[PDB]
Parts: sequence; C-alpha cells; structure tokens
Amino acid sequence: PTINQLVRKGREKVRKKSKVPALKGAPFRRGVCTVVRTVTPKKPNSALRKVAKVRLTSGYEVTAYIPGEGHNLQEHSVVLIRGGRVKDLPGVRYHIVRGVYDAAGVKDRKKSRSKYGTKKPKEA
Amino acid sequence: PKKVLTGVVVSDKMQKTVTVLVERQFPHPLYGKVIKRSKKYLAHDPEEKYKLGDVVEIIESRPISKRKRFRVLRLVESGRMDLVEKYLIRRQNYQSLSKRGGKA
Amino acid sequence: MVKIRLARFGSKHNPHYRIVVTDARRKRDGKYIEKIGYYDPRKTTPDWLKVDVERARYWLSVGAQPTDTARRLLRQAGVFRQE
Amino acid sequence: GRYIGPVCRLCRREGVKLYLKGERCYSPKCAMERRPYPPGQHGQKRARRPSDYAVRLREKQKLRRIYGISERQFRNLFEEASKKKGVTGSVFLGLLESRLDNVVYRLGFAVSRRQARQLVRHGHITVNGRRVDLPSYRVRPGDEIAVAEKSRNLELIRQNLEAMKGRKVGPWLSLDVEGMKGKFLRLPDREDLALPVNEQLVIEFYSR
Amino acid sequence: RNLSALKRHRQSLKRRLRNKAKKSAIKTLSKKAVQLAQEGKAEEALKIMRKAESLIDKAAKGSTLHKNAAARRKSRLMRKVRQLLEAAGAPLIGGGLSA
Amino acid sequence: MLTDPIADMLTRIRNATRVYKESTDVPASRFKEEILRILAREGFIKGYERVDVDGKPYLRVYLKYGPRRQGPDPRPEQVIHHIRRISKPGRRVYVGVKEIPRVRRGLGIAILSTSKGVLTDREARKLGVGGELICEVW
RNA sequence: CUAGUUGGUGGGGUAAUGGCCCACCAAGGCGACGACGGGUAGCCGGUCUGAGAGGAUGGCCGGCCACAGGGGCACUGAGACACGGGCCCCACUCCUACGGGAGGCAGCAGUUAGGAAUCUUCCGCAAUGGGCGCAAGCCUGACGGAGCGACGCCGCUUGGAGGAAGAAGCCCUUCGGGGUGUAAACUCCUGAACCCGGGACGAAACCAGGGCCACUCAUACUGGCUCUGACUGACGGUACCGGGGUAAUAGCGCCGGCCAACUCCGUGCCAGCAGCCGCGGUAAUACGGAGGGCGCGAGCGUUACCCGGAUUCACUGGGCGUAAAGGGCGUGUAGGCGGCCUGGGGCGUCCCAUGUGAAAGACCACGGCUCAACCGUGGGGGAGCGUGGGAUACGCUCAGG
Repeated sequence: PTINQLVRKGREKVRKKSKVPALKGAPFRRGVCTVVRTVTPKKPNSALRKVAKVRLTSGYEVTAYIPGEGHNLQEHSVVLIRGGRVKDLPGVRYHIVRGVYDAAGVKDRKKSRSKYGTKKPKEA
Repeated sequence: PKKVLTGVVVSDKMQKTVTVLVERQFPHPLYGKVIKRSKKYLAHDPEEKYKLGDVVEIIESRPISKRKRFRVLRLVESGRMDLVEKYLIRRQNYQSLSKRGGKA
Repeated sequence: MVKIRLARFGSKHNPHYRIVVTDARRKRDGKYIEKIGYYDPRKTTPDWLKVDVERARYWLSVGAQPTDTARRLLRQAGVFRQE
Repeated sequence: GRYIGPVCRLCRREGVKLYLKGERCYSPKCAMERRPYPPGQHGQKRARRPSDYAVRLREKQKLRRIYGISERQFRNLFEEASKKKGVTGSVFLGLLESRLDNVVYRLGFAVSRRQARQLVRHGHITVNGRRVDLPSYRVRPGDEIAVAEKSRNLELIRQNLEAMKGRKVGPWLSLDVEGMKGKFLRLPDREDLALPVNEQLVIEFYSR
Repeated sequence: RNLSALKRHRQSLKRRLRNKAKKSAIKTLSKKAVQLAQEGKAEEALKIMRKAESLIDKAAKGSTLHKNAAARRKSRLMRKVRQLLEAAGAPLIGGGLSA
Repeated sequence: MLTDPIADMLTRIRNATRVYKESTDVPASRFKEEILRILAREGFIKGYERVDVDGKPYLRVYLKYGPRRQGPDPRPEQVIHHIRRISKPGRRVYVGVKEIPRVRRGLGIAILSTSKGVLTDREARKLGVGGELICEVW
C-alpha cells in the first residue's frame, strides 16, 4: 500500500475473539448441573467421556468435562466451571473444577492432586 | 496574542457576516507527510465591506453571535475566485455520493 | 489563603517534611505552589533543615502565612533575623 | 530459605567440585572423589548430548549453587549487573563476591559459605564496627570486616583464624589475623576468581 | 439529624426576599422612566430615570445586582431614555444625561 | 513524465555501475550537479563533467570500481555498494540536526539538503543544521 | 443532519464577547476533510509490555470533570445550584387518634444482597494540615497510626562443622551389585523461637521566671530576640541495645515432544491424562503409586486477561504470474506527485534564543533504612506548541525566460 494510501485507510488492528464466554470474562463461573450424560469421542478416540450440562450464573447453559477417574455429580449439583476445551468432545468448552461445591475430588489420587482437588493423604 | 488568520471569503450570503475559509498545513503525527486541512470561520463584516473572493485577515474577537468569534481585520488581496471555485466545486460533489453519485 | 507549611513526605516512622508554599485549602500532601525548604524531624543527618530564606521572604512579602511549626523552622534559618 | 539439603549431591550433578563444606571437600570424601557421576538411580548410565538450554541451564545452576543463593536473589543481581556499565559478565561476579556472607568465607573466618552465612546471621560479624547480620549485605571497597568481640573467644572462630595463619588471601582483600580484621580492598575482577564458571553462558541463559 | 447550619437556608430565604424586592423596584422605575421618555415628556422622564440610576447603584452596593450588572442596567436605561427622547425631547432636567 | 530527477540519477548510477560502465550520462540540473560534487569529494565517483548530448545539457558521471578479483567471477567490488533515495515526492523526509542518521556506522554517508546547501551528514552536523534527507550512500 | 438554523438590525442578560436569550429582517449552518444517528468511554501525568515503532492500560497516588437514592428548582452568600442546607415530584420505609406526619453511608467503620473476590463497628488529635477565636483553647473517621487478609513487592527464618567405600527402611538389578547418601544416626559448635533487664527517635512550638531590642510621651499597647524555661506522645513497653537460650514451618509444580528431569510396579481404549500433537485395548519414560530426578522455594502451580514471541496490519518492518491478493478496460473529478534558467516572497524545510513541556515515572550521580526492595537530593535528555531573530539548497508561491 502506498504511503498516501496508508494515510487514507491505514492499518487495521487485529481483534481476537474469546474462546470462553464464561461471561464477565471471569476466571470461573458456577452453575447447576442439568444432565450428567456421557458422550463418545471423535475421529479416532473411543471411550465414555463424562460430561455435564450446566446452567451458569452468567445466564449461559453449557456442557463441561468432568476430569478424574470417577465423579459424584448428579442432576441438581452445584459446580464450578474453569474453561478449557476437550479436543475429542465437540461442544465442550470448559472443565469442571473438582473439589469445589458439589463436585467431590477424586478418591485415591496420589499424584497431580492440585488438579482433581484431593487433600494430602496422611502417610500411615 | 489575539490569534490572527488568513483565508478567503467563500460566502457573502449573510448580513454583516462572511464565511472565511482558512487553510492550514502540518506534518501528520505518525506518517510525517505534510497534510493540509481547512476550516471555515464566520467573521463579522459590519460595513458589509468584504466581498466574495477576497483574501482577508481574521482576528480573534469577543463573541458577536453563537458560532462567530472573529472579525475581519483587513484585506490582503482582492478578487480571486480561483479559490472560491475549489470550495464550491467540492460542495458540488457532495450533491451526490449518497444514493446517486458525484459527477466528474 | 496562601500558606507556608510542612508536607508529610517521609514514610512510616520516617517522616520528612517539605516546607511548602500552598493554598490553605489543599490536602496537606497535595499540590503545592512552590517548595522552599525541607525538614528532617529526627535530624538523621547533619543536614536536617534547609530553608532558602531568599524565597520565603518573598512569599511572606505577599500574604504567605506560616504554620506555627513552619515559622519556627523558618526562624531557625533566620528568615526573620533583621540585624 | 536458601536450599538446605544434601549438598555433595550438587557437587555431583555439576560433575565438578563445589566447596560447599570448606573442610572435607579435600579429605578424599567430597564424593567427587571416586564417584563424580550425578546422583540418583541413573547416575552411572551414559549421558546424552545436552541441549543448548541444558548447557546454559547447568552453567547458571553451577555459578549459583556455588554461592548457595536463591534464584530470586541471584536473578536480581544479574539484572543489576546488566544495567551497570562494564562487561556484564564480570560485573555480575563482582557483586556476587561482595556479599558480606561471601567475604566472611573469603577471609577465612568461616570454613564454608554456609557457615559464614550463619556467623553473619548469628551476629558474630562486624562491618566498620556496627555489626551486620544480613548475609546479602553488600560490602564496599574500604570496609573492615572483623569478628565480633564477644565471639572472638568462640571455639569455632579461634580454630579457623588459627589455621588461617599463613594462608594467603585474595589480591582484592587483606586480613589482620591479630585482631581478626580484614579489608575489602577492591571489587574482584574476572581474573581474580578461579571459578569453574563461564558467565558467557550465564548471560546467554538470561537472554532466552 | 440536625446540622444546625440550616441557619444558612434560614438566611438564604431572607436575602432572597430582600433582593427580589430591590430588583422589582428597579424594573418598575426603569420602565416607568423609559415609558415617560417614550411619550416624550422630558422632565419627569429624567426625574424618574435618576431614581432608577440610584436604586441600581445601591443594589450593587450590597450583593443584589452587584458588578457590571449595575453598569449594564444604567447604560441600557440612559440609552433607551435619551433615544426615545428624540421626539422633540430636549433633555430639560438633563439629570442622568451628560448633554 | 520524469517524476523524480534525483532518484532518476541515483538509479542511472546504480544501474551503470552494476554493469561496470566507465562513464554514464544524466540530464543536468543545478541540484543534481550539487549532489555529484559530494559523490566525488567523498570518493564515490572518479568525478563528473558537463557535456552536451543531442544539444541538451548532461552530466557525465565517471564511475569507479575496486580492482579485478581472484577465483570465479573476477568482477570488481563496487565502490558504491549502496545508494538509496529517501525523501521522495509524496513522502518528503526532513530531519533536525539531532536526527541526522549515522549511515553504516560511519563508513557510509547521507546527503542532506540544508538552507546552508547540500552537505553530507558529517558536514551538516558540523554546521549544526538539518533538512530534507536526499539519500544514503555507502 | 439541522430553523435559533446561518447571518443582519434593535434589545435583554452577564463581570464580559456571543443566537446566550428575544422582536423584526435576510435566506441559513453542518456533512464524504464524515455532518446526523447508534455504541463505548469519565479524560489525563503515567503504568505494563516491546530492540524499537507500536500495542494494551489509566486501579493505588496527583490533575481535571461528573454525580450525591432518581428527576427538576432556586434561596443565602465572595463563592453553591450546595453529599452530613432548603423546596416540589418519584416509588419505597416508619409513626398515625387515618386528618397527617418522619426519612434517604458514591464520608469512616460496619450490616445485608449480589459475586470467584475485597479489612477494624479499632487507637489518636501527638504530628501534617484545616475551621473559629486576640488568646487560652474547642472541633477535625482529613490525617497519623495499630488490626484482619504471602492480595502484591522487599527482607528473613525453618541450622553450621565433622561424620561409612558407606546402617536400616524403600527402589532398581544382569543377583555380583547400583541408588536414596553425608542424607541419617551420632559428636561438637552455632542458637530462630522463647526468657530476663534496659528502652527510643519521631517534640518543638503554641505558652514558668529572668534579661533585652523596635515603635512610643509611656515604665500604656503591639511585635521580636534571648536565657534558665516549662508541657505534651496513639503507636508502646513496640523498634533497638545488653544477658540467657532450645536443632527448631515446607513446601509446590513438573520428569512423551515443545521443555531441564527415567526406572519398577499396578492398570488393560478401563480407570484416567490432555495446552497442542496426542497417551491407555498385557513391556505405557504420556494413566495411579513408589524410587530416583529437574525447577523454584510461604512459596509453588492453575485459571482468567494484556503485550512479548507475532514482520501474524509490516511507519521502523510484508505482500498481490502459479501460495491469500490487480479492479474487465477506458475517460476523467477531487486529491497525491512535478522538464531547464533567472528574479521576488520565505508557506513547508533547517538553525538560534526564549516561553511551555507540571509533579510522579524513566536515565545518571550522591545519599538515608545493617543491604536491597522503598525513599531523599541533585543533574541530564525530551516530542509538541507560542514568541523573536536568521538561512534559502530542496518543495511551494509569484514574475520572467
């Protein structure tokens, strides 16, 4: 573009689009469970991914992954959403925070406990 | 210093008032080239002296009316519509570029 | 009313004032009209009180009214001594 | 809290001797003696061609574990030595050697850098009279670093200052083993230190 | 409750009334005069004008009219009056009028 | 039309040197001659001289090159490795005496046009002046 | 888009110019150089990032503006349309003998609601400063402080030396042995916490006695100097000093590649991991534990968001034959740009002086707190714009060729 053109139209600044309308551009949002279904993977992968429809306080109704070996989520259980998609589950854009509200932490988690919100086991 | 400006009378259609078209130049703050903008001032002409085409010196004054804070200090050079033309011709293109389009 | 007073500029337990010429109405630590000295309450250094008596006298020359404590420091730097 | 944990294991990981114990690190036991391979279940296995990162990483870790200092404090010294005029590399080392706790070690008061850290900490040290218990205290040129009078009688201090008889001292230092005093003459230069370090890579590591 | 400085409002009302009263007198006389000059009656037109002039300057004495507010009033007055008097006037009393 | 006479000349020169012409003509203009004056003084060109081509005024520009070389491609190193127009119509470029660039860490020059005449960056800095930044040579 | 709309004449109002407002007259003003309308915004010194250009930001602190439960209004005043002043309307709360009354924390603290989330119903008026008073002095949730919450930054703590060819436990193994590891145990020294004693700066004025000057008729007032001058601290018996004195919070993330750190066991497309590529269906360095390791250390890691990497909007600093990208071609408006010579002008352009560019920050220097973080003092640089003076090569303009 000519200098005179740049003067006329000028460069357009790039806009990024959010990937997590957890609204309020908040770090976390709490919602209520609606359906504790179990979706199936995509392209190659196969298994029974545990998911959950959630009615957020942000006014949005979303689907969220439930990390961990085994959960305890039910129909009207209160939960916290943290944002983070799941490559295999088209339509799931947030993970559920384990160890907060109604979502109990993972039992027998002896490693990456910071995630899977499980307290420090007392070594006998 | 009461600001003094020079421009052309592009309009003598009002009573005791004239429209002076003051031109201005300067370097673009980011691209540096010298660009040239322009503004119209309504100046007070009591004697109804100044006529369409005159180059005049405008002087910062005490408000005379709303949208009118300048008085015709003096005449710099009479007659020269070559300038009024640009201004009018430009007003003429406006007469379009909307739902129709400006001539050429 | 324009005054000549102190302005807290130290820090907790480490106060350091600034003999200043401000309008009576400003925050004490607000924008002053001019600085004309400084004062270290605890004389933590051999140089705990400068005053530029030249300027002070100018301000007093036109209504500057010193806080008591400000005057007492101005006196120390002999702003008043008329010998 | 600066590290505090097995230390001859760092000596080993850097595959180079580190005098993190003053004495012993001589008596056939610095472990770097008949066991200079890294700690852990894999130490004896063959090592692979390190990555440019690995190398710069290992180099910094060395230079740093030598002064038992936290990355946090270490880094700030570096960014300080980067702004100040003069070859960052050495300027950096100068500042590292100006730590009161280091000097004490350098002047023989303590056997190790850790020990010196404590002597400074537990008040057993002086700087122009006034005592200073801040290990990170920066000693300037022209400072007397004496042992605390009350401690001059301490068993520990008498041993070390004893064996210190004869032992020479860095050309940027000097000590009066009598009144257990010593002076920081000037900032040591890169040449003055026989550090198994290549600040070249340390600078480069903070470049990334 | 009770910020005894209600007194201020208490006084505002008085002052309001005191001012309001000065001005209405002013306006009344002003016209009164303008209207006399209007009808061409020299003498009494000026006679009244002088009162107007007076009340105005006194209004500016305290904080009623105050400032150039007074000045504006007088000029707009002496002007209107002398002009309207151009009907075979001849300012007799020539009171507030430098002939 | 000939939109930029100055740029036309720097190019004629850049073009001729790339094929190693001995001479090379460019329509004469007071200003262009002023520039060539520096080119010579700074030792970028053997020199130049007024001449008449087809009746019209021109300036012969005598090009200069390094010596012949070894190995393949014996072509001489250029004396004028670079020469780029800067200020150009519809994008004029002026600089204060504090903004006069330091070309090629000093090994190259920059020709300015000041109210004190056409000077090189060093000359300008001396005389403490600025002005339109005609070009850059090195 | 708009008729008080643009100008005029006369007039009102103001401290003052002015359609600011009014009567009459004329036929207007703005827009594509973006009017009008919609959306967003309190705006700014600065701050974060960046090699820079630039991008993002404007909470704390300072400057300005706006608002005061929402809307409107004036009074009093030097000053307000006036947070803790007034009037009316709004719905709501409370008292009511049902006619009628009374209210309005976006001040400090605190409650409640909402939220992932944000403090003491604290001490003090001693200091800074402020209002009234001749003064003594009174008032002062501004402020000076302490408190709660690694919420952030900075400092420090959780031992030092010796100590086996190397305990046990645990892990691996070619079953020889290797690792955790001088780590431990233990020995000696050191000795945070904790105890005992001393105990602060911040405070000197305002104003107990004496002596003295200026003005004066005065030894009447008023003002000052000085001396020996006296009173006063919330923090706080805290900082700090001296003596005594115990080996005495850790930890968190990670180890498939990006990316520094690998083995066994369990599991068997499960249970799970996951930022991307992907990993798990009986040998998994990718899941869970363990041993070992790497990183960092009331820290460590996650989530969210901004810039950096991203020259991935390119002014610095990119491109368009086939990768995304030449409009199908012309004519021409606005606009951008301009052969050779001379003269005038000096608008751009360049130079000098001067004014402004605040403070804070950034940079350099020196200094204060044991260092530093933090803070103080000083100096230097700086775009832009105002003013005066100057230059005239180039660009512009004018005249001539």
